[PDB]
Amino acid sequence: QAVCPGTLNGYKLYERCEVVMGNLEIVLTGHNADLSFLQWIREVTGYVLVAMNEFSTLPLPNLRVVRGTQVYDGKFAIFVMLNYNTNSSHALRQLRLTQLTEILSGGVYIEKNDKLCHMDTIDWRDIVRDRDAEIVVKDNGRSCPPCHEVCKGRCWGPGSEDCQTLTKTICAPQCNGHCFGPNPNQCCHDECAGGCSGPQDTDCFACRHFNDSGACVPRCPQPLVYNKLTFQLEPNPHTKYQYGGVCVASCPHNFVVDQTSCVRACPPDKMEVDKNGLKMCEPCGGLCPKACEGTGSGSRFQTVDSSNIDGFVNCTKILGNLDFLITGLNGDPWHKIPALDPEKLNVFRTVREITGYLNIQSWPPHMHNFSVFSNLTTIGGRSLYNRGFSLLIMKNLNVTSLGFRSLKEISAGRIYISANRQLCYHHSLNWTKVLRGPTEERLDIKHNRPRRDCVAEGKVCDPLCSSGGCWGPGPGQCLSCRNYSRGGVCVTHCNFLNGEPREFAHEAECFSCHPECQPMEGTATCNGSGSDTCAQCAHFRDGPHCVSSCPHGVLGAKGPIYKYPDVQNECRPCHENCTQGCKGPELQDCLG
Amino acid sequence: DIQMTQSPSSLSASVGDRVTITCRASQGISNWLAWYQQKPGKAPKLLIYGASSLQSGVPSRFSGSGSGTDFTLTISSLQPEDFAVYYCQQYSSFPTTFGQGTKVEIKRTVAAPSVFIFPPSDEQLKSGTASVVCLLNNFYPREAKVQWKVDNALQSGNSQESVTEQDSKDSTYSLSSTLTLSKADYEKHKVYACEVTHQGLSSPVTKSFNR
Amino acid sequence: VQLVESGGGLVQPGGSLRLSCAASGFTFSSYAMSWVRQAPGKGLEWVSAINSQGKSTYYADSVKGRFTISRDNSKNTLYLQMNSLRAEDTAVYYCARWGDEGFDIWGQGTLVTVSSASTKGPSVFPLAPSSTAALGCLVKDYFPEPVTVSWNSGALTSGVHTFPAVLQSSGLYSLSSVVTVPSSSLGTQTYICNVNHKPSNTKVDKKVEP
Ligand SMILES: *[C@@H]1O[C@H](CO)[C@@H](O[C@@H]2O[C@H](CO)[C@@H](O)[C@H](O)[C@H]2NC(C)=O)[C@H](O)[C@H]1NC(C)=O
Ligand SMILES: *[C@@H]1O[C@H](CO)[C@@H](O[C@@H]2O[C@H](CO)[C@@H](O)[C@H](O)[C@H]2NC(C)=O)[C@H](O)[C@H]1NC(C)=O
Ligand SMILES: *[C@@H]1O[C@H](CO)[C@@H](O)[C@H](O)[C@H]1NC(C)=O
Ligand SMILES: *[C@@H]1O[C@H](CO)[C@@H](O)[C@H](O)[C@H]1NC(C)=O
Ligand SMILES: *[C@@H]1O[C@H](CO)[C@@H](O)[C@H](O)[C@H]1NC(C)=O
Repeated sequence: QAVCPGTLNGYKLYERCEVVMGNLEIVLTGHNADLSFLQWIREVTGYVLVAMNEFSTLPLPNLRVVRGTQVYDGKFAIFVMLNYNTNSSHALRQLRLTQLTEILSGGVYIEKNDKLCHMDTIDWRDIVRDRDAEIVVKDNGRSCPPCHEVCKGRCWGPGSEDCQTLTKTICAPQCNGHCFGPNPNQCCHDECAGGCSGPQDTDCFACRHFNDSGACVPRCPQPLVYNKLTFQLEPNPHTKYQYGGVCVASCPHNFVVDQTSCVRACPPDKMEVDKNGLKMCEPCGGLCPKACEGTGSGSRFQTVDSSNIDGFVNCTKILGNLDFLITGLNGDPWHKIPALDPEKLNVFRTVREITGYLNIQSWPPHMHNFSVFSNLTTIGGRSLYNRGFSLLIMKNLNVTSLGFRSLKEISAGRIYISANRQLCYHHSLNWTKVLRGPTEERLDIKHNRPRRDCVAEGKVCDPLCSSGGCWGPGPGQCLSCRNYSRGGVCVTHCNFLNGEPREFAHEAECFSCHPECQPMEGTATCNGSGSDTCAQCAHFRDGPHCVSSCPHGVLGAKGPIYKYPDVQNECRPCHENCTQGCKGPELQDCLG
Repeated sequence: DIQMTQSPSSLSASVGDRVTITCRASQGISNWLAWYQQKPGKAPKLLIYGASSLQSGVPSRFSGSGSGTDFTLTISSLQPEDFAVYYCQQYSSFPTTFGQGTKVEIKRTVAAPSVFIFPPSDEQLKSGTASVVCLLNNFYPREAKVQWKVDNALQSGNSQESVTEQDSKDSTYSLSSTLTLSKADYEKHKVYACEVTHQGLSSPVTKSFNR
Repeated sequence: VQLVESGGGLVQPGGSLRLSCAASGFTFSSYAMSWVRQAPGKGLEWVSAINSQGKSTYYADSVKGRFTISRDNSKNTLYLQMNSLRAEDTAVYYCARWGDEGFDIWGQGTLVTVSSASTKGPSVFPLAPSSTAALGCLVKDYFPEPVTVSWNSGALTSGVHTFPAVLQSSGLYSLSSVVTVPSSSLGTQTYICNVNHKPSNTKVDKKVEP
């Protein structure tokens, strides 16, 4: 955990930091204050504020850079003032800033520290990169020892080991003020924010963009890389994540990887998932798993009312029960709750699992089916209503069809379907296949519309429907498909050797062939959902895959990959010397 | 698919000689060729990727060259160690395809064999079988004739030869011809002999034993 | 950085075999892997590849519909589930890693042998010296291949020659592993040949000379 944030406003609270993501502010600290944690601090993005402190020495021996992105009094990167006690002999007398090579922006202020010394000996211009910044270092300690012979009149403390080393030099107008020497060849690396040791990307005192383990780099190692054998982008085995301004192989203590950077929490669009020890943020591809409390016993809320309903948006699984009572539907005026808007019931079109029960005794008159509970597949029944019921549908005068289009299971409980005098299709339903264990006696179906009256008007299941029955009218409202299934809709055949969107089958379910396959006639277009399972490529073929275009500039482990299409539209590779891409296979065919 | 055709199939050269191996690909492949080395009974070792790009810690004598169809693998100064079968690999096309290999072996000085005869194990004879082994340790070239004489009678149609691959160090060969019999026929005779005729022998050597 | 194949033995034709490649010394999870087979004593043949994640698998045409490539990134192992095994599938099966470019690291290879014949352990017989001297071990009548013969538990290597085995008149293999020593060292050194036929779980240490 190298990088930690720094205070904004200027007992003792400490951070064992390396890189300070903000300002280092040491204000009102005791004479007997142990500052061993400061010994690892090398970089300060903001400023250093050392005001009114009784400790005899400030030890920051690793501090090499103060970025000065944030500045104290809008003028300084280093502000050292009043670090002395008026009556007590205890006062700041030495600044251990030996390794302070530079201040990227901002100025320097070192005043009113009655016993602080050796500051007048230091060449601040060899530190302060900012040409137009101010340097105020007066009114400090007096009668102090001269800089030890080995420190040529420049030192941070009296000791032979603590002297100020000069790093700044005159830069040639080919360096842009970044050089390790005066010669035009002695220019700095593009990624140094400041000065040099030498020309290499490692020799920087501060990185302009990122620090990938010693070397200042613009980009943190890319997460995907084109694989020549696999003919596609693959996770790069050299990947590092952006934890602050540092490139990190692993994400720190409870930090989830997202996109390419180390993050504190997962975005709404993604979900936390472990894979190979690292916790990454995988995209959901639509809706992410959400858990809502619910109604019934144990819960605060009694019925799905106009106020509580909004707290079920994007909810895929309810950790409780659902109660649709007249009190919530028509609204309770005793505790000033308004009537429920029917268009607001469309928040359950996302619900897939109910841990407990689903009680529906009230429903809008223009809503003739439970079409909102379409995505509902399984009902747990951990908590049960009345005598031990999981599914309760009674006294619903204007319900024509059940509408539970994709329900496959009800783990535990009892069925209750009564007084829905307008309800049909439920007769044909094979409850033995839906409810686990014995359905003997624990099935309640009475006082609804009888089959005789359903058949007479034409209220019967589709011919494409199986022996198991149906949820309502049409091919879509089926429990099981006789032949094939489309998007839940029972179909005769998939579009195998004919049709606009071409398909393939898997467990009697039709799935469309990848957009890149060529529509084949008299034979299958694909034998899988893959861009590689095609019979023919409608555009180009990059190895096993049918592609929209040939790889051109896709980064590989060994550099950018450029390929051109064949006469047979196949992605053949460009010549090694084509740095921009190519028309054909020769060197004469290089692009530029 | 892309066919990889290596040339030659077998190659003989002295230690120090500049050995060259070619590789032509049926279709265009740019510089997407890998070169492998496969010493007897071992997994292939990646020498060159790219087409000229050298793998880490592979001796500097190994070099690659080419683009598109015709390729070259070159060994600056052939070494005894360098004995192996070399392979091609195109990775620009699906499936990835290899060459048939180029068996590179050392052309060295003439070395006469060390002939050895081994009369059947008493434990073998206990099992009711007799095998007489003839050993020809460290010789060059690999071409050697071995005749079996049992009571001066030429025994043809009961023996099996087997030769080791070239030596990693001394670039020699070793042959193992074995005359096998039932304990029966074996006891029914006394003088068993090896008639080794090699290029490095002026006279044909005979290593015999008696029961 | 190493790979270790396992499971390659002997199957009857039409049989089944799950090969296993144990990856160590690297982040197996991050590299696309492949199986490459080598029928005796012929060239190299890419047999199947797998995606780093494992989402995408590719099979060579000869093997499609029969072999199934997989990997368990937790167990740091890779698998080749070969089914409806044809005689033409007898090969040494190398499991190799696709590096940044090329198959950089390869395992030792496991030998699968599709045959209707049953397993028979070798008989180990001493080939004794003399008239430098030479001694050996006759590793007679065994099936399938391979056998590994070491000397003095590995302490002896120089001048050793384990010969390529020969299929005999019978359906069985046999080899001789000989070692050439300085003539003097006969009433001096102890020579033990250690033979191992894994298919028959035969582990024979035979003393030659004393
Ligand atoms: C880039 O990162 C490294 C690691 O934080 C910095 O180097 C460390 O700092 C000091 C002085 O160089 C040494 O005591 C440590 O050994 C170094 N650690 C490592 C892991 O290298 C380096 O200063 C950073 N900054 C720049 C601009 O290069
Ligand atoms: C609940 O539902 C949707 C999920 O799509 C969220 O609404 C989206 O909000 C984002 C920004 O937050 C917008 O870019 C989209 O236009 C909105 N989507 C739609 C379909 O309107 C909503 O934020 C989710 N989360 C919560 C807690 O309400
Ligand atoms: C479901 O009810 C709505 C109106 O409530 C109606 O438009 C639709 O046709 C119904 N579908 C059925 C009965 O399958
Ligand atoms: C789930 O609901 C969403 C929105 O109504 C829909 O896109 C999706 O197809 C439904 N899925 C199933 C399996 O019902
Ligand atoms: C259903 O409500 C409708 C209006 O949607 C009404 O016309 C009808 O009378 C009610 N159902 C009955 C009484 O069966």
